[PDB]
Amino acid sequence: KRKGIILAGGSGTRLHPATLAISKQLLPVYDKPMIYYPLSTLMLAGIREILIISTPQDTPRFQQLLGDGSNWGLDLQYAVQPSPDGLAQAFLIGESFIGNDLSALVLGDNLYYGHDFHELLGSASQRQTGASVFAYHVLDPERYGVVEFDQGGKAISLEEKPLEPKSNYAVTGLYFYDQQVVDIARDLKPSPRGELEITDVNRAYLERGQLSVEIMGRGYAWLDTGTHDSLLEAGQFIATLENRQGLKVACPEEIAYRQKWIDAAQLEKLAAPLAKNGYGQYLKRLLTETVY
Amino acid sequence: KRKGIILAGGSGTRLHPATLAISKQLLPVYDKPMIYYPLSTLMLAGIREILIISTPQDTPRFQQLLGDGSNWGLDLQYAVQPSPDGLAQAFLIGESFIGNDLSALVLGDNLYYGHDFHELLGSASQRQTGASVFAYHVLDPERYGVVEFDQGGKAISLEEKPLEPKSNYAVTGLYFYDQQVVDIARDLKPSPRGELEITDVNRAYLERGQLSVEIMGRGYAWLDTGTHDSLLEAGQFIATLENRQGLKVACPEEIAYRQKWIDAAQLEKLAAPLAKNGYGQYLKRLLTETVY
Amino acid sequence: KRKGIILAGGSGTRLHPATLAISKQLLPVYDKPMIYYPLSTLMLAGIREILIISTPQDTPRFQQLLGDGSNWGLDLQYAVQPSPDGLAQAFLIGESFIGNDLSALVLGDNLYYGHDFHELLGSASQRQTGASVFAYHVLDPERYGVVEFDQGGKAISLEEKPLEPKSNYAVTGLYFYDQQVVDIARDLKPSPRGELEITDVNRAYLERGQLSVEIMGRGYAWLDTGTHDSLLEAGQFIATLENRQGLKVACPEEIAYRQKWIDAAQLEKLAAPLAKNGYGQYLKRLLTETVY
Amino acid sequence: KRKGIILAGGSGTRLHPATLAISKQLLPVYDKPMIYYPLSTLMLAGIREILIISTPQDTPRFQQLLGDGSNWGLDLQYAVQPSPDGLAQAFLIGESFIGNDLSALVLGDNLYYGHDFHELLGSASQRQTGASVFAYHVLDPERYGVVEFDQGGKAISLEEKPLEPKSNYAVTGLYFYDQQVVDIARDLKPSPRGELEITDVNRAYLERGQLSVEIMGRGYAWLDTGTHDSLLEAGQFIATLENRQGLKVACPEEIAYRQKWIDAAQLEKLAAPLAKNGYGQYLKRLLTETVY
Ligand SMILES: Cc1cn([C@H]2C[C@H](O)[C@@H](CO)O2)c(=O)[nH]c1=O
Ligand SMILES: Cc1cn([C@H]2C[C@H](O)[C@@H](CO)O2)c(=O)[nH]c1=O
Ligand SMILES: Cc1cn([C@H]2C[C@H](O)[C@@H](CO)O2)c(=O)[nH]c1=O
Ligand SMILES: Cc1cn([C@H]2C[C@H](O)[C@@H](CO)O2)c(=O)[nH]c1=O
Ligand SMILES: Cc1cn([C@H]2C[C@H](O)[C@@H](CO)O2)c(=O)[nH]c1=O
Ligand SMILES: Cc1cn([C@H]2C[C@H](O)[C@@H](CO)O2)c(=O)[nH]c1=O
Ligand SMILES: Cc1cn([C@H]2C[C@H](O)[C@@H](CO)O2)c(=O)[nH]c1=O
Ligand SMILES: Cc1cn([C@H]2C[C@H](O)[C@@H](CO)O2)c(=O)[nH]c1=O
Ligand SMILES: O=P(O)(O)O[C@H]1O[C@H](CO)[C@@H](O)[C@H](O)[C@H]1O
Ligand SMILES: O=P(O)(O)O[C@H]1O[C@H](CO)[C@@H](O)[C@H](O)[C@H]1O
Ligand SMILES: O=P(O)(O)O[C@H]1O[C@H](CO)[C@@H](O)[C@H](O)[C@H]1O
Ligand SMILES: O=P(O)(O)O[C@H]1O[C@H](CO)[C@@H](O)[C@H](O)[C@H]1O
Repeated sequence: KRKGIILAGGSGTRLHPATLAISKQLLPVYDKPMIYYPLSTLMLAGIREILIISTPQDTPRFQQLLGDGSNWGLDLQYAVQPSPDGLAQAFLIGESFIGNDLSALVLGDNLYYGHDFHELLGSASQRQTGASVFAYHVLDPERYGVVEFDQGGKAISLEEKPLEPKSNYAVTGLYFYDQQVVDIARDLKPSPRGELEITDVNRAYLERGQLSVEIMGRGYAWLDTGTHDSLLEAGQFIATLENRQGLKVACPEEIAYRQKWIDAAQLEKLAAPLAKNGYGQYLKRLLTETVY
Repeated sequence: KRKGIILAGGSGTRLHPATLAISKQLLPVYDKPMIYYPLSTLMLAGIREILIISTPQDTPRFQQLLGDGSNWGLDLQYAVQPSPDGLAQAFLIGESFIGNDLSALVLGDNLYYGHDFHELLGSASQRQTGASVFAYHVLDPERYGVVEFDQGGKAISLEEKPLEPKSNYAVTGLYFYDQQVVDIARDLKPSPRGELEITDVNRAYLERGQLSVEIMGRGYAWLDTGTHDSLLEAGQFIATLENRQGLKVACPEEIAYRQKWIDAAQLEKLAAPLAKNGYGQYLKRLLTETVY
Repeated sequence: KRKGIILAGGSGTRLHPATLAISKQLLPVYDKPMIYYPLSTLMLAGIREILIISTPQDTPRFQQLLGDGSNWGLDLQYAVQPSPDGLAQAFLIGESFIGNDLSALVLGDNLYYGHDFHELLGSASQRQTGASVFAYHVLDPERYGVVEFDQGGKAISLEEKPLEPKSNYAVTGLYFYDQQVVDIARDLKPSPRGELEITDVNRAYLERGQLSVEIMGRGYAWLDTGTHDSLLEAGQFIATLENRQGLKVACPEEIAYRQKWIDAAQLEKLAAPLAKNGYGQYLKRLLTETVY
Repeated sequence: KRKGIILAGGSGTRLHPATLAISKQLLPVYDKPMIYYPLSTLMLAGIREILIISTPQDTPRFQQLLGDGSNWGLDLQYAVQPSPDGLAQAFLIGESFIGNDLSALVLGDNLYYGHDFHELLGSASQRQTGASVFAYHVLDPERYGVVEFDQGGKAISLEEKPLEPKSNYAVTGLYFYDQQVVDIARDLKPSPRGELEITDVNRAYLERGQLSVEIMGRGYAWLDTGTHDSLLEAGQFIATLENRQGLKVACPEEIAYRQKWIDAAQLEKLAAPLAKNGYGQYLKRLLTETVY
């Protein structure tokens, strides 16, 4: 078993004033709330016990949206981050939830998509030691954690938002950890940025030779909804795929069902209330259509 | 003086599950909350005393977002609609707010844009008799109120969502009324749809020869965000204009400044808490730029 | 009697490799060739006699697409620009075509759209002395002819691509001239960047107190297809309008019919060969539907 | 040894009037001509010897855009298809080019993208007996060749544009064939639509138990640029990927270099004439960056 966390707080300042009305993680990416996407990432990694961390004001809305997750065969729990003082705080806030288990953290505004993503998640999730992170070639690596490799392809340094990146490979917002993470987070001090950085967590594993950095190839989409423009692009991306395929990206209900965490009758039940719109009609179609 | 009403309730069924998260009128259109758009419409019609109607769960969140309106030189009030039992219910809920004044109703998910919109609005709003509605050529008139004209261009019938529309002219979700509307709404009975219909209101006016139907030409954009696809498209439309012009559509702060409802000093104050993003930067820039 | 010129040449080094295949003005913007847009602008300005300038290689193409114009009630003529040595060259190449008449120049990659644009063009067209241009607020004025206004809104200076723009107002690619333009253009010497600049022609009028600069308001859309991104956005812009309205933008046959330049009968013959697709069906519908 | 064919002709039919001036396969998909996309698919499949088939009027245009291929390490040949009389005509027109070799056909308006596409292609290319095709779940299967599967996942029938489709799986425009294909195509009679159908070619192999139908999973994008709306969607799709990643899709120069069909000296010589725009800057960057 691994336990997962979604970090779905922050201010969403870049998204002002849209986010005055509410969390960037409840606004829609095309047809469904942003949070569905990372939730689904965790689900596809075989994780069913998940803690959602948000701001004090938006926590209740997540709870209304998602509940305890039992309807979807999950065990969802909630905690508050008082202030967005770093990714690594997820491990302090979530210490008791983690207990002595393997864990995973996904950022609330990250969206992933691509052929065999299930396998890429499984590989990381099934490991039982160290840390795993994913490196993705981006245009503006300065906005992210940046991994440098040597000539042989081995990662040699990490830097958080460097003005002068040492490569174009960003560390994405998905991280898998062994039982060493909590203790590492606890010994962290705030960065000059004023945050407890996930990059310092990861450097600590790197230093001990225990960070696995796996390339996420160009054939995958890793997007993030942090800007007005990026959020619209993500929306359009999802739209184009779903209207082409007649299939939906990141339907928790679908994923649950395919993973056998809920059964046909349960799914039919989930569909009923949503039946007056296309999402409901889609859940129903899933009962009598085989999709490879 | 004319008083305004924003109907910002409904279930937003077509946007499920995105709207299980929050009211459709709190979702963004590109860069700002949907409600900014109809609010701006009323503002551009010279209306500053506005009633916002929403559901029992969301009415307070709109209150949370916009407060009493004084920071923007407006007088905003709030009322709850217990069930989305029809647009015409705005006049019963809003009966005491209206008093013996002229009124205007704008729908929460309607977005307008175009050259001389201010003039178009002013003309309807400055009339002191009958009713005024706007007729816009659409692809799928079956989804709206439809107005049929004689050979002479005079409006001769209205039908709500006809299976066989008599024309391609839709009645947009903006309505201006004299003192007769409250009594007309109070006598309406539910339609076969189970709704108290604005179309029936407008018909009563038409029957007494007191309905002005003005054409809103093809040069204007009238959009509604009722479906996932249309919400996205409105987002892209707005983004294209804004990214081209370096001007923003339906920024209430800007419009209030321009109508002299607030002065330079007030605007500098509104910009301050927003200064860390592009939207606050833009309000600041307006203090030192003449825009024609 | 005013004659039109469409300047549709230009290096394709930029949008290479897209434009290695097809010159820019032959590429579509959503559903019809780019040149339809500026062609429609001239038509909406009441101009029937039009000269299309392209590269030597592209003139046959333009001719194949458009012909002599007679089927749309136009008089189209063609000329070549060997080298893209400046917009003002259009008046040297077009000297014989213009003769002793008033003229208008439109850029081949410029798309305009908005309420009462007809009336806007008319105001410039009716002026018989001097020149008329339009000013549009843009995000990146450094990329255009920039017009500076004094505190009372009078145009006081023009600079082509200033490093330090004096305003955010661009002079758009739509220019109206009296009889003086050809001699002005003859006297011009190339600018530092080596082009015979339209900005210089406009300044010659300005220095004589004969330049009328009109504001093209923010309710108008003025787009150019100069970048991959900007072409894309212009495509989505037209698509949203067209799909919303069930009406099409810059359809020359429609414009010609509305202007009485061709009759019902002529339009039905234009429609027949296009009848298997949407565009021909749209033209047919125009025959049986009144559009205000 | 497998040879390739791109079929890049076609009525033009619809996209009128966008395609009066030129063929659909020369239109840009965001930043490069559409033909680059299927061209790159064959390249990614390890195919260097390719035949491009088009119309009398367009074949030349393709030749001018791409030449003989030698600068990209390719051997490109051209042939004309007099009338768009069916996809299986490619095997007639292409008979001498193919000789006794294995072959692959791709449709000129098909765009594929996804993680491990190269491995997907390889799998099919390495099967030297019979045929291989791909099945992709779509919303409107009635537009395509449709493939039906039994309860156990085996392909059991094909139907071209069926009125009542038996599944939602379309056969994509990418086909691998052994030596039997030419004769199979030779023996075909046109269908009740008037075409020599690839679906009949495919059926022929199926009826011999020699058709391999592989699932192309939902993690892949398979788009058809055959409508106005679909071309725009594909453009946005590419743009979103390229702008997020700083890597281009279907850049033949890159693919050639990565396959070692050209060396760095060659790649630099290709970058030179494009150096004044982003495209050439990208090529140059590829000489000094490792991309995984
Ligand atoms: C810095 C920080 C970000 N976030 C959220 C916002 C986004 O979903 C994501 C990336 O910033 O993390 C938090 O929830 N807490 C924090 O301390
Ligand atoms: C099976 C399945 C996959 N996916 C996603 C995971 C991948 O990014 C992609 C390919 O499996 O689709 C869903 O979003 N829902 C699903 O039910
Ligand atoms: C029918 C109905 C709609 N609405 C809102 C939803 C949209 O913004 C719009 C049109 O359905 O009005 C209400 O607020 N109350 C209602 O009773
Ligand atoms: C003046 C002004 C106009 N607008 C809108 C009103 C019209 O639809 C268009 C042209 O004035 O722009 C704004 O959104 N904000 C403004 O400050
Ligand atoms: C500079 C120049 C541009 N152009 C065209 C390309 C575009 O449509 C536009 C603006 O750069 O004018 C010419 O046709 N000739 C020229 O000499
Ligand atoms: C009347 C008409 C206008 N237009 C454009 C001109 C303007 O930008 C807008 C408003 O009339 O629509 C067309 O494209 N075609 C037409 O037939
Ligand atoms: C039917 C047909 C299609 N095509 C092309 C047009 C498109 O790219 C594709 C599928 O319609 O094949 C031909 O080149 N020749 C043909 O005979
Ligand atoms: C290696 C490489 C892949 N691709 C495409 C192929 C696949 O669809 C995707 C993943 O390798 O990207 C390119 O377009 N160019 C390339 O250079
Ligand atoms: O989004 P943030 O909190 O500015 O940055 C976070 O985002 C990225 C993922 O989206 C990560 O690579 C960064 O290392 C992390 O700090
Ligand atoms: O959106 P609704 O509740 O189905 O319909 C409402 O909105 C339309 C505008 O959006 C109007 O034409 C209809 O007359 C009105 O009933
Ligand atoms: O596109 P160009 O030749 O760099 O620029 C031209 O186009 C602009 C509008 O499209 C004008 O404002 C410029 O004055 C003119 O030089
Ligand atoms: O586009 P067409 O010629 O109608 O159809 C062709 O294209 C499709 C892919 O684009 C295939 O599934 C069809 O079997 C083929 O006949």
